[PDB]
Amino acid sequence: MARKAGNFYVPAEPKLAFVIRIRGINGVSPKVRKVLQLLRLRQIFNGTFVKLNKASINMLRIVEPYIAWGYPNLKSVNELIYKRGYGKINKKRIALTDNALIARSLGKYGIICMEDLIHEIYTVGKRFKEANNFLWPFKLSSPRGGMKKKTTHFVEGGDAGNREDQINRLIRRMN
Amino acid sequence: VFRRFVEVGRVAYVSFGPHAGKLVAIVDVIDQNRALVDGPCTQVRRQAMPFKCMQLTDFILKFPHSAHQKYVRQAWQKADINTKWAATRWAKKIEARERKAKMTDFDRFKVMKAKKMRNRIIKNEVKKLQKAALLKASP
Amino acid sequence: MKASGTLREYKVVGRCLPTPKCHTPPLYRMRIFAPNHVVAKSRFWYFVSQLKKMKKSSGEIVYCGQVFEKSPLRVKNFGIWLRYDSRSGTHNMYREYRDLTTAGAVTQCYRDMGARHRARAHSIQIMKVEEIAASKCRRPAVKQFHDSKIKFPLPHRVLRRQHKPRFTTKRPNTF
Amino acid sequence: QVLVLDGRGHLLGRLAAIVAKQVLLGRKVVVVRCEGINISGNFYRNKLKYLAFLRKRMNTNPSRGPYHFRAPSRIFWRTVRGMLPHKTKRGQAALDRLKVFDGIPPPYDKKKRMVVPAALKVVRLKPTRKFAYLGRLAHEVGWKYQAVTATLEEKRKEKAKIHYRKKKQLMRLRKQAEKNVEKKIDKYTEVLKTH
RNA sequence: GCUGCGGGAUGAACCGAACGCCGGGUUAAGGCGCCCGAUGCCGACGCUCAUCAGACCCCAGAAAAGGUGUUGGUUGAUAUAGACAGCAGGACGGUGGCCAUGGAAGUCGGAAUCCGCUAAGGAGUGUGUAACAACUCACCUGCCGAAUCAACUAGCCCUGA
Ligand SMILES: [Mg+2]
Ligand SMILES: [Mg+2]
Ligand SMILES: [Mg+2]
Ligand SMILES: [Mg+2]
Ligand SMILES: [Mg+2]
Ligand SMILES: [Mg+2]
Ligand SMILES: [Mg+2]
Ligand SMILES: [Mg+2]
Ligand SMILES: [Mg+2]
Ligand SMILES: [Mg+2]
Ligand SMILES: [Mg+2]
Ligand SMILES: [Mg+2]
Ligand SMILES: [Mg+2]
Repeated sequence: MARKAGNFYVPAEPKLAFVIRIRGINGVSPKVRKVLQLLRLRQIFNGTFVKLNKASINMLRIVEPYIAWGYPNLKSVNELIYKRGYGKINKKRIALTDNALIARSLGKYGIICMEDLIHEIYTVGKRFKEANNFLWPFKLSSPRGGMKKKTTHFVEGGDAGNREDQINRLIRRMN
Repeated sequence: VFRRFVEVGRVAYVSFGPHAGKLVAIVDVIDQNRALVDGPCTQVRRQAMPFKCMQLTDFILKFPHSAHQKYVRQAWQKADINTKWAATRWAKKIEARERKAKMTDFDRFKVMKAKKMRNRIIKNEVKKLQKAALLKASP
Repeated sequence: MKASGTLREYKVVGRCLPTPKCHTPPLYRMRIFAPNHVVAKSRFWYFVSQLKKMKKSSGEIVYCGQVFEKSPLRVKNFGIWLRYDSRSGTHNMYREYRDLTTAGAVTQCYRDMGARHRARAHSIQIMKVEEIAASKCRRPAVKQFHDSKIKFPLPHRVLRRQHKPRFTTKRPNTF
Repeated sequence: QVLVLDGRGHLLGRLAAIVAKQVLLGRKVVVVRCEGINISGNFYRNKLKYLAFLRKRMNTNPSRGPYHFRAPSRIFWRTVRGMLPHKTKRGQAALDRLKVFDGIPPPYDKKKRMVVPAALKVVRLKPTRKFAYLGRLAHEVGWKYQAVTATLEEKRKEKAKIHYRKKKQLMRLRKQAEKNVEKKIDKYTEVLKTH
């Protein structure tokens, strides 16, 4: 609608990011270690969905040398929910495998099914926190083609930083 | 010595690369390593390919400098590169290599039995010719 | 930057945030050569933070677009302006490159500066890229490639490293 | 089985790399004409490095310790020793499989010699750079057998000419036989299926 | 320390990564001429010849300075109103100017600094005479013929070592 009028256009900055942890365990400052504990990245190659916010971006700026975070696509959300969908009841993470588990545990908010779960993770609604707490942190394998140096940011041809659409390529390599 | 050289308006074979076995034609040299090549009728698109990627031939064309695809095609059809290229031994060598790649086991059996028959006849004739050479050189 | 592979040209426009002290920001525009758009956006923030009172937090990028070549099928001449940082002190530089496209010419510029002057992607700041025509090239290399009916053979052309068998009765000739 | 390699126009490190890789697999390789193996760089530098290699010796007893061969075949054999794991019974068996000769032995006069294209001077070196000859280096330092090896080399070159003239005569005779008639019935099959 | 494992040949601290027993796949740190698993890609661009080449954080060696050895780069200056080089010729008069006496008569020395002929002469760039003399240069002209010169700068290599 804007290029016909000759004007530019900017889309909305998305409110949902995916965070994979890249670096290891030992040799880690407590200032970033506590943020990784709050982002549920206690091991290496685990990922979470983060509701983007000023507080969340100022969290991620502390742990930029340790994570790779980006804007996941619809199938980037969908393959992570289908293929490696693990939830938790109280303890004891169980693979989803049926709509009855989600309808029994998480479905108190009209979110009883996996279509509802994918909709709530992708389009960040008013009940995103319950879905993010229900989802176990996604254990992911090492990528196929490899990684780029793991220490410099993606601006410097590295891995530890923001890439904003290339995390879709990263999740097609890893997942 | 140095019968061939790159030139504005020379057809060239392509040995290595994604367009192998396809003739291109040099339009102009960019800088020392790559030349803007073009293909009017050899199913290859106008691009820049390296000199070590291409292979020089002997036939030349009267291209103007940086002419259109239309003028390249007109000079190609005026020079008649396709029939004259089929009517040489080098394309017969490439065609024989392709036919050896496209052999089968029954074809190899026929080649081997014809090979046995020809080599027996050649061996008998070489024996007869050296016997005749000794009979000629004996007086 | 990394300058990995061939480079790409991006038109990036960016402005400040709309503030009640001063609305309608001037919406500046730059031409960034970068391997992808994320590095283009970051290098845009770098140059505009050098030039004017701008940063990533108090500003935004309106549009970041790929700039395709106006004539890829034409062998053209490009003058590149350089602000490279050497070991002792930084220096300005004018270079000339005969190549097809602008992104390929700037790619050859990065590769050639890294070859001769040991300049990384950290130190090279492309000031301006401009297509120049014939009879304006300052350089003798591009001036001697300016030849109609140009002739040269390829003497001593050796190739096919072990594509042939490693052990043969041949003794391979050149040209 | 056996891989009889030429040495005329090859490089020391490249030929040693290819021989030391192909001798661990079991192919019994023999490098003949070892006096003609070229070495890149300047000849003064090559003999200076070889003089430093001679200077490296044990001071308490030079016999019990560093041995320094002067013959070029043993130079190449030491070059392949320094690349194979000769302190174990894999590289030791590989050096037992490897045979090296200066000049050309009488079985290798008859057997055909191979030429490695990956180790050639023309393929690997720029033609305006300096080089050396390992036989020239060996005659300059130690190996006093250039005048005998060159004489026997000229003798076998004369033998190779007097064999090649007969071979070319027989090739002319068999191509006269191929020029003759009544062989084309099989050629109708053969030219179609790759003459 | 209290800690194995993969690289750094070898290693307490380095770089990844932390350890129940195994199979399959993948990867980091690192590497793909042979040891020693992997570039045996018809890999791309350019630099380097080193008579002590060079080869990966800690890490196991080196500086100030110099190079008409090559490669870029900046600032300038010349040139058909025929330049830079080369070969040849001119290179004066006032005036052996002036302070100087052992001498300066352009040439140890201090201050200066103009005109005529002009094709051009600088009260003179150097060699030489104790000085007087000869030679050469700034500048000009004869032949040739279109690109040339100067000062800085940084990459490899060399001397310094
Ligand atoms: Mg660490
Ligand atoms: Mg793989
Ligand atoms: Mg890596
Ligand atoms: Mg670190
Ligand atoms: Mg203790
Ligand atoms: Mg502890
Ligand atoms: Mg180790
Ligand atoms: Mg070490
Ligand atoms: Mg395993
Ligand atoms: Mg191997
Ligand atoms: Mg020490
Ligand atoms: Mg220099
Ligand atoms: Mg040095």
